[PDB]
Amino acid sequence: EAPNQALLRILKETEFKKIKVLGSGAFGTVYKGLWIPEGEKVKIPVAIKELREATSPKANKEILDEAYVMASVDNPHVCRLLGICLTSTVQLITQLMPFGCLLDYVREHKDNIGSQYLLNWCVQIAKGMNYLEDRRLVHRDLAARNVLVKTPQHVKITDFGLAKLLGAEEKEYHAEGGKVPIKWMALESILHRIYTHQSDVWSYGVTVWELMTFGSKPYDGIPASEISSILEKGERLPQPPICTIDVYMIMVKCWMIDADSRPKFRELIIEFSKMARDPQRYLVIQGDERMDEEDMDDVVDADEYLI
Ligand SMILES: */C=C\C(=O)N[C@H]1C=C(C)c2c(-c3cnc4ccccc4c3)c3c(N)ncnc3n2C1
Repeated sequence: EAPNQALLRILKETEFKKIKVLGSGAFGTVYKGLWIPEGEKVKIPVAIKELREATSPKANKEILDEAYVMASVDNPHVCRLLGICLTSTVQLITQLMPFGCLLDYVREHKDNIGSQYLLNWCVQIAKGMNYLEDRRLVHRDLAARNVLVKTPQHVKITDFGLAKLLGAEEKEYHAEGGKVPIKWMALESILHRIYTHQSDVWSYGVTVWELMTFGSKPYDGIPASEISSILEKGERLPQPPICTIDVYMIMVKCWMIDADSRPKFRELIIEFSKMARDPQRYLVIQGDERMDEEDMDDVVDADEYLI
């Protein structure tokens, strides 16, 4: 394989100002704040993320593994690691995405989201995933909760805690035990713990279903242990109301038993771009046609602060 020359930036604690808490949950604890690289008259809004646990050595081992992957990606639809802060438990720093995750976004703004925005997000998520496929990255946890919203018109993929790099001739990742989002992974992943770029496509299919249902829960009700038996009977997630058969067929295609028969990310880009050019022909939404701080002089988004 090729040598990974990504730069792992280490950030002084004195460089972070106005750290205010952003959220807490299974993702740990996330903070909003400002990163002021010393000297540079720039104030970059950031998000800081640690662990809702203890300075357990194993926690830092997995933190620094997500750091390794996120430090190695550079794409307009993938979140990049700005750096890490070497406190007791390692903190991961990234660009602040002010509108939060796409999952909570579609849930809160159901009555104001048009087909244009929906289809555009589908293009953008597939562009980031296609980039990850170029970098030989199996995300292994694609889901609406793991897509951040910079602006309503610009979303990016995040959360690399399960991501794995495949070898130059390695085609699959065989895993071991551990909590996995079963309602998002392909059948072969649940049965044989096999992960590929085509299993990520299955996860993409569920993620798209999440957007078209405006944030519904996949297999709402069914416990996790029945999913494998349900998918083996041939059952899949239902057609969302706003979804034409054209769109729902793309979802179904992501859920083929044959992983190689599922669409490739580069194709999902093409198909959704076509649909995004006439969005009302493919999504039917009622009313579609009709759908901080005093430190700002030197604020610069992370996308405009380059090495
Ligand atoms: C979708 C549901 C949800 O509750 N999202 C919140 C939690 C997260 C993790 C988050 C981040 C975020 C994601 N990934 C990172 C990787 C390394 C370092 C830091 C992060 C932070 C986030 C960001 N970056 N901006 C805005 N809101 C964010 N949330 C909310």
